[PDB]
Amino acid sequence: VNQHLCGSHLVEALYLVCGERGFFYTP
Amino acid sequence: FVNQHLCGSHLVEALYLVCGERGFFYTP
Amino acid sequence: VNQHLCGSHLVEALYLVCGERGFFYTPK
Amino acid sequence: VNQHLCGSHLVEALYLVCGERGFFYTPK
Amino acid sequence: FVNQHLCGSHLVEALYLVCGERGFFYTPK
Amino acid sequence: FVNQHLCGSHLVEALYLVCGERGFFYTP
Amino acid sequence: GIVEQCCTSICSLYQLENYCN
Amino acid sequence: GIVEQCCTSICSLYQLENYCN
Amino acid sequence: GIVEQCCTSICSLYQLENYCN
Amino acid sequence: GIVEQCCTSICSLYQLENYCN
Amino acid sequence: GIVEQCCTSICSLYQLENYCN
Amino acid sequence: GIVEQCCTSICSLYQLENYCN
Ligand SMILES: [Cl-]
Ligand SMILES: [Cl-]
Ligand SMILES: [Zn+2]
Ligand SMILES: [Zn+2]
Repeated sequence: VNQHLCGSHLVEALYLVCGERGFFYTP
Repeated sequence: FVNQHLCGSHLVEALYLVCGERGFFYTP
Repeated sequence: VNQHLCGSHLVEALYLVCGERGFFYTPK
Repeated sequence: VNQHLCGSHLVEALYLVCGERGFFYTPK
Repeated sequence: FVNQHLCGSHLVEALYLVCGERGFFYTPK
Repeated sequence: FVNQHLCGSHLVEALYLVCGERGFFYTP
Repeated sequence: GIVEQCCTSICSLYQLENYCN
Repeated sequence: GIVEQCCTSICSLYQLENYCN
Repeated sequence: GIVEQCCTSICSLYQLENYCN
Repeated sequence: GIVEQCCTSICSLYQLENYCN
Repeated sequence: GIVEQCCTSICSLYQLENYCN
Repeated sequence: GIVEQCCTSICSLYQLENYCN
């Protein structure tokens, strides 16, 4: 389950970092 | 306030869960 | 420890998935 | 959607607070 | 105020990722 | 590795709720 | 879009699902 | 319920603990 | 229990729904 | 403080960085 | 510190309170 | 992917930004 947990925190950080720009998440 | 910003944080977590192996593309 | 952290994401997933029914969290 | 968002934080909090006892969560 | 409590939880999350190994001391008041 | 960075994220969230108005000096 | 639809009023897993890839 | 008790004024640890099994 | 089934391998939404009330 | 600044308007990484140690 | 202590084994709330100001 | 990249070792916010739109 490690990878799945990491991705969850990774989207939260992209959301913060990327702002108005958004981001494509594509495992 | 910053209600949208806070909501959006939760929405992305929800897409991450719902969309699964598929991923998703976020933009406001 | 990995399981304790996983446990926190599970109850967030339950919260989203179960909607108006809700859920009873019992760990063991 | 303030109640939904607040509810997500409360299940995260119950998880920490209740530990292996669990909790029931029903949004009524 | 719960609105402030909720916003703080996100703020502590942000500062964790932004501050890296420097750390932070979260003060609301 | 990344596991510590993930745990630390959960710890700050826990210390925010546990410590209340006292706060906490997070220093990695 | 999402923000205006899902942050003004609640979206279930059902209407979040189409916003996927 | 907990939404009504805890989503306007902040619930303490003690108050939160009332909701555990 | 959920911890054993879902914190070892990834649970799908269908699998999570089983633990709903 | 951080609340007045960043709970009323969205703080950028740079504004938030101002509250690091 | 906290990491060394609370990311090896699970800390209880009372243990986590050790790290409050 | 970001996954292979940032779940194997820790990406900073500078590294993360490379993945924005
Ligand atoms: Cl985690
Ligand atoms: Cl929130
Ligand atoms: Zn986590
Ligand atoms: Zn929130």
